[PDB]
Amino acid sequence: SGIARGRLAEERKSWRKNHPHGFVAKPETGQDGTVNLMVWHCTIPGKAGTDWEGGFFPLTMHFSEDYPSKPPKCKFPQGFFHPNVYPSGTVCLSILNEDYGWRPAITVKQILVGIQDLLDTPNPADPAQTDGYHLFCQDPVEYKKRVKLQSKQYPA
Repeated sequence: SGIARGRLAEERKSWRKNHPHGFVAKPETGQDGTVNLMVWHCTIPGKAGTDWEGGFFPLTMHFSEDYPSKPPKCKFPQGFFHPNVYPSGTVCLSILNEDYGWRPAITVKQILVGIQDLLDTPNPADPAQTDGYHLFCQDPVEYKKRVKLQSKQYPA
């Protein structure tokens, strides 16, 4: 099946054996029922005691046949509000940078946990959207309002 699909089957097996509470990660189900190992639909829970609490944020992971030598692309929905998320939804996380961050042994769980931390602890060196980044830097009161509001968009 090739290297990528072999690794993704290992990632699936490990995830199903042991993953953090409240997270979801699985290969997408295609229209006819066939599972596609190359695109995973994941859910990252907000941490209790942060403005992300109570939210369950949908994150899609997109793998190529170049994986795991090259990183996946991770996306929240278009319009998602966060300093490090592009208007398209793409997440800017330093381990997803092929040249300046990625290591091929990093697991799906390790990626999802890194993104979870990124929610309440953004990386100020990676501005990716004007809305989220401008509020975050120098307007903490409005930023907080916006994050709390967005968590209500992602229940359950």
